[PDB]
Amino acid sequence: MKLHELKPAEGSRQVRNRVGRGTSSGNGKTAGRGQKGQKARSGGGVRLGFEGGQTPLFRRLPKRGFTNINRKDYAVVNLDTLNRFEDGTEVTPVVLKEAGIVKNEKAGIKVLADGELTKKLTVKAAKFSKSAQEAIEAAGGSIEVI
Amino acid sequence: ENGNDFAALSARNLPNVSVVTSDNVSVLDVVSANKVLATQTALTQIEEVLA
Amino acid sequence: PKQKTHRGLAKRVKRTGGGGLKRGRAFTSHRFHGKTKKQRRQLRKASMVAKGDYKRIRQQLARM
RNA sequence: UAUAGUUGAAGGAUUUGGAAAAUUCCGCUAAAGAGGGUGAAAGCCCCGUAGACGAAAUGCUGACAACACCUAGGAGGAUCCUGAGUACGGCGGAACACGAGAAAUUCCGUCGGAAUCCGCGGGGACCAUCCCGCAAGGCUAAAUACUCCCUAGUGACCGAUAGUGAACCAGUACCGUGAGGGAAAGGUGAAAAGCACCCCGGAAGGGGAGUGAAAUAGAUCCUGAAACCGUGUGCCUACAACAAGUCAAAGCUCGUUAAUGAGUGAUGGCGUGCCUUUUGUAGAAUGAACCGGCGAGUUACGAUUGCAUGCGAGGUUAAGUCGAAGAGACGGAGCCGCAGCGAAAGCGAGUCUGAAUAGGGCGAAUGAGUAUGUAGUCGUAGACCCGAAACCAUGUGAUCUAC
RNA sequence: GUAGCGGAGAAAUUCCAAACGAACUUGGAGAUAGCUGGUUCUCUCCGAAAUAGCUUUAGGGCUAGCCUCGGAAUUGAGAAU
RNA sequence: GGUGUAGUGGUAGGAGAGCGUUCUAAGGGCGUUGAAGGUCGAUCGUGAGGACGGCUGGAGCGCUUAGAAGUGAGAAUGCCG
RNA sequence: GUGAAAUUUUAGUACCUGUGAAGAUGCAGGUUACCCGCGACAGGACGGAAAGACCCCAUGGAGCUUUACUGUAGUUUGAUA
Repeated sequence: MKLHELKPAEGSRQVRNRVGRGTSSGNGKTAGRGQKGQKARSGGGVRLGFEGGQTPLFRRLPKRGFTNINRKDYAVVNLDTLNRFEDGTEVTPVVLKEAGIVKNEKAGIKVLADGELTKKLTVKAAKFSKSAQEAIEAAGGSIEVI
Repeated sequence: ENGNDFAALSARNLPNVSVVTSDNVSVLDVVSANKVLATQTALTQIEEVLA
Repeated sequence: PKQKTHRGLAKRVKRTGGGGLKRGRAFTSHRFHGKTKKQRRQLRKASMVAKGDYKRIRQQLARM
């Protein structure tokens, strides 16, 4: 490419629309705003969610629930992701990281059974669902909550 | 390449010539010139950083 | 600056798995002698937000 | 080291011009082809530039010397010390993102008012247990904010209605008792060579003659548009009701970017300006004397959609460090996506309601994202421009008028 | 000598530097105005509304109805007899 | 490229594609044997608009491709002359 | 001899009966009328000057009243230093 023959890719740059520049362009004389009214003024308009004066929808509906301060959220990995390891590896939270499978392990890892394993792993993690542990042990491995 | 300072001094001031070291090549330097005159040492040094 | 969320909407609504918005019902705190048992049984189930309301509400709940 | 300075390479002829730096030939120089000047556009004409050199005097910043200060272990646990109208409490106010609230923590006014290492304070009312500290005495560099001013520079910033209010003797002239308000106004030529002498005229001004490449470049001086005011001419016009043109057309006068030519035009048909606001306008509804200049959807940061490119069950870095105000590498804290349901405990391809394995709600069942560019809309900011009557807080007035 | 949240009044809302139902000047300040005026080049394709509901609402707004652009989808779902 | 058939009034408003101004970069050019600007002509294109020639004028300016915008004026009882 | 002003879309600017945003110099059908001025009069140009002071609106202001709401200076009464 030479600096006197540049060309962007097709569809990648568009021009711009300038209002208030004559009648034949399509947007002269009031610039798309219609005739008079609150919406034709500079800085005119009503705030988001406003409805005239009818009771707004958020205000007819009731509030609900509370936030728990000791809430625990985990960092699920199901069963297909444990197929990208060799037969017999002892998968763990540091080998999951450094493969990028899990970054930001919120409160620890939890394995879930969805849906099919065929390996010989020995999984170390913080939680196991009833079917994850089960299918891990059918294929022939072991678990340990830790 | 590097502290090849006599060569860079000799090559300045010629109105067709630009001088750059091998740790400081940009995309705009290569596109604007018609050719590149690189030494053997500097070529391996560029291959070491672009990897 | 950043956009501020409507804190009164967020205390009343939650976002479902396919992008919708689950909501509670009205007429559910007050004089139940004025309504039938079938009404108060069927005003105990949650519902969703309509399309007219969502179009006008979307930007106030963008982040949560 | 700041405040003066020194030295610093390499060109002549030819053509056109008033004058070359331009053109054409044939040379040279560069650790210097950044920039400015010269009768037009110069690496080689002048000032400079890259490089090398320099300070009597005064002020700054380092380094190393002196001089000044400051700094020791192990054991014991009989007794003494460790900041009092203080911490804290009631009442009234305020500060904490926290509007009295279930209100911890920190202040102010007022009244009441501890303990002493077997002690005292805190972990968001309060208590018990465990854990972390030791108030009511003092000081302290750096990493962060700002530019009246001095030096050296930079700009996909302005170019005389712009840019400072002010390119010029501007906070001036001018206006007001005062506080205060506040302008207009740049350009002969390369060089003044800025018109000796003569003629008309009181002078102003003009005509010759001269300067000069050019004076219709003559000081109201580069260029010299329009409104507006004149002089000369080809064609028409004194029986005619005209939004002023348009279509048809004899006569006269010319002869062009050369082609189904140009100007004027007796006479005939048709025909109620422009803009705004309106159900509706020629409107006796609204605006404009005319001509020229200026004069209105922008940017920053967020959110969403379409298009485009790179990676792809993944994508991507922020502050910061080195670097030419740059590109061009380090940096994985963090952010989005990859799993949902429920108020929550929690369970998980399912979950909640429910006595229910029933039914139903929301989810799964191959079901694509993320960074950046670009355009359309929206939010917070004056947010497309102009326009009040008013409200508040400093100050200046009884040289007029009232007592 | 008395000064603007003020003064003075043989009382009229009268005077306080040609303007007083609350002086003048500077600043908050580009105050606010659901109202009025204005908003600058061209051609091609399509092309409305003046209605319902709710509104301290009635010359403003919101949701639907009616226009335009891009996609998806089984059809034979639209219309006229 | 041919040939058929069908279409092409338009306010608010949506969608597409272009004309012209100033500045930046790269390339290729012009200029005292006369640049920009000004004035006249009977010229070209579907439109915004583009050339060529005369006269005036005295030192700078086009074209191509991409970029960036204080980018277009007839109206505001607009502001200055 | 000297020498302004308010106004102004461009004007080669007749009458009658009609028409029309419902009272026309300018539109229709007729009728009348050679070109250019001077001194006089006020019927028309919904004549000029003043974005109606009358009336209603803006969820506009400002001054005033009170047994309208919510506060407060001042006066008073108790506890405590």
